[PDB]
Amino acid sequence: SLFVRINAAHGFSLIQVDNTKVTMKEILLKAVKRRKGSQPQYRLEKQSEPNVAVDLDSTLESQSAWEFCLVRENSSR
Amino acid sequence: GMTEYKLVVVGAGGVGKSALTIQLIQNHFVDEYDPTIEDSYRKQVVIDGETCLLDILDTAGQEEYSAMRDQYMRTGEGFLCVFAINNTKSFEDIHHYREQIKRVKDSEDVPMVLVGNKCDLPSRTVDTKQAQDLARSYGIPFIETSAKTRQRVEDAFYTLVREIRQY
Ligand SMILES: Nc1nc2c(ncn2[C@@H]2O[C@H](COP(=O)(O)OP(=O)(O)NP(=O)(O)O)[C@@H](O)[C@H]2O)c(=O)[nH]1
Ligand SMILES: [Mg+2]
Repeated sequence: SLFVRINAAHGFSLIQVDNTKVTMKEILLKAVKRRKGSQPQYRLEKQSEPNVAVDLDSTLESQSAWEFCLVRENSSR
Repeated sequence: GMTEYKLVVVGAGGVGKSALTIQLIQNHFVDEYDPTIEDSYRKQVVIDGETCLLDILDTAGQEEYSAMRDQYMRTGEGFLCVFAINNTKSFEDIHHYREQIKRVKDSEDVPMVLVGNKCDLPSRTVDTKQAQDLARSYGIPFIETSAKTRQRVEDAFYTLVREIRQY
């Protein structure tokens, strides 16, 4: 199965994806619900591009990456 | 500014590995069954008066991800081997987890606890002395837990840290 690695403040989560047309928004929502519970605002960053939020409406395919950092908006990775 | 302990939760699919982990970390019971690939959670706790960092690895019960076991078994410092008291197949499955951990550790003793989870449920198909005797054959404690009611959840994880500290 395909999955992405999400690095967060207190550990990592592997998030299953059906395909690379999934949006980055869907991945973030799954990561936040698992690691934080029911709902602070969060962003995802490409592993190799720190301090820049990925466009959550874009597809996983458009990111050309399989590892992301989950960061609270007022914080850094 | 404190010691970290790397704990690993293993066992068949659906026994409650994730529910146990999230009850410990977040004081919350997960009702949904979202199968795990792999997730880690770090939390500062006080155990026997000593502050430390727990690094808990929540692993896959689904056989599709069985290749991952080699990696995490080598560096894990203590293992919760979890079955569900209403699922004798998950009790059978404990042996394959214990045997793979043993092989990767070259047959050393490893901090480990046999955990019988879902003890809140009325249906019980694993017998108590049966579970105690499996634990005794491995030389490890047996602890009955419920991720739903939090029964003995801290006991199970904290026993690993007590053992890692002594070994
Ligand atoms: N009644 C009860 N249900 C529990 C308990 N622990 C887990 N469950 C339930 O059992 C189901 C599976 O739990 P989960 O923690 O996802 O199991 P898992 O071992 O992590 N599964 P996987 O190996 O696929 O990741 C969920 O519906 C969960 O609510 C418990 O102690 N009591
Ligand atoms: Mg799980």
